Amino acid sequence: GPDETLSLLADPYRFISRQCQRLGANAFESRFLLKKTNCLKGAKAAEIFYDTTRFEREGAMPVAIQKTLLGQGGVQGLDGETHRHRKQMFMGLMTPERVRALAQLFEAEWRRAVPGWTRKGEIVFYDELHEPLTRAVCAWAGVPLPDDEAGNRAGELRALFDAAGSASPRHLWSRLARRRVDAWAKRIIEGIRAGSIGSGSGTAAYAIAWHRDRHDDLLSPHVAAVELVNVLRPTVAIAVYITFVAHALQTCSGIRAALVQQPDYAELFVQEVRRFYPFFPAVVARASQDFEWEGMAFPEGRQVVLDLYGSNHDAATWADPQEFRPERFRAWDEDSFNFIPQGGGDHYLGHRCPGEWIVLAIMKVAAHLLVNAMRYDVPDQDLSIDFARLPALPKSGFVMRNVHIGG
Ligand code: HEM
Ligand SMILES: CCCCCCCCCCCCCCCC(=O)O
Repeated sequence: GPDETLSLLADPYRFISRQCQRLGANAFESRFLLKKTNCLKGAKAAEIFYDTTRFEREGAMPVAIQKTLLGQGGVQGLDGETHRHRKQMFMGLMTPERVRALAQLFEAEWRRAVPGWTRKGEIVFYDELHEPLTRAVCAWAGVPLPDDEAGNRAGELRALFDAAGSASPRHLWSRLARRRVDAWAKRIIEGIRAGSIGSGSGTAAYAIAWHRDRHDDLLSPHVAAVELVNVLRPTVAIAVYITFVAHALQTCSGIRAALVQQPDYAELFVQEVRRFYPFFPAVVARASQDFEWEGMAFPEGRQVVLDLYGSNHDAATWADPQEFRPERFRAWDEDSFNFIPQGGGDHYLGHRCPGEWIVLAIMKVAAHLLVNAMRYDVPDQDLSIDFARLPALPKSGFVMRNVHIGG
């Protein structure tokens, strides 16, 4: 077969589901670079993808991703009891009280940032979200962050996810940002261990700095740094979902009124933003043993990718996936495989995102502020979603004018 890397990079969110549509199947064999790859979509495929007796992650992460988005030595590259033990470290951070604490810090940072937006007269909403998120998450995680460094650190965290997938010098910026953020986070871990930094016992940086592995050993400082960045970075990446919240409010008739007056609506709305909008395209794993599934061969070692966007738009599951309809979540049964914007399966026993509770809480803050507190004008602009960009965004970044919060 031919190499389809270029076709995938040209349409990273939709390539798999479009090919599935042409072939009338939920899976097809392709090739990306040197690797034959089985591409999978839909709930049944997701359930097999999360079977850890058939799939492993070790060695599946490309070097370019290790050098930008994820770092080296983090939980994403682990399998088995080594994985489960490291994953418990992240899961223990996510109590309802701690998630609420982060949401509260974020609301405060957003409110603190508004006067600056008012003074600018016109803002790119996406561009303005990274710093308040950075300030909130650093405070919550026990990471000291001087006021005069917050903007710089927010730009570095942003570069890890926003510039990683850019076929331009921006990718070089992402690589430098990774070197810088790893060094910074390592100084934080070192300071906590030496007693020069007094992060609290319930904070992420404390938990990670003092985590003991399965041999009762502390994580090496670099690995601890990477795991701390695995909390900070994706929290800043919620900027993308917050921008999509503003986009849905602007482009979908009836949503604003429903959010303002119906109190149970916000939970449905945020879930539908996660279902509808492209963000995390797909996940990669490797077959751990020979098997066949639905007439397709999965030889030991076969690279496999699971299409999250395509799964979230599977008409068999959703019936009318092309519409933005928060109401659809009234009928959801909380299946762990059929709605997978941040992965599928079980949080403890697999690689599913431990950040979902944070994401939902922060999205609800955003929805509340954009309809109940923050007044703004939206000038004529190109709001269409850029499906060629990683992460996807409205092409304009969502431009606002005359922003204020006294109204
Ligand atoms: C901003 C939107 C986010 C999206 C779209 C997202 C999506 C994902 C996805 C698709 C995965 C991989 C699932 C897999 O490998 O099977 C993942 C893993 C992960 N996410 Fe998120 N996530 C987000 C936010 C967060 C937040 C706020 C945190 C804060 C702790 C977080 C921490 C992690 C970690 C540590 C993993 C690796 C878990 C593991 O490998 O066991 N994420 N996320
Ligand atoms: C030069 C080729 C590399 C391509 C890199 C593609 C990476 C896709 C990342 C886009 C989604 C970003 C979501 C945030 C992820 C997180 O913070 O863990």
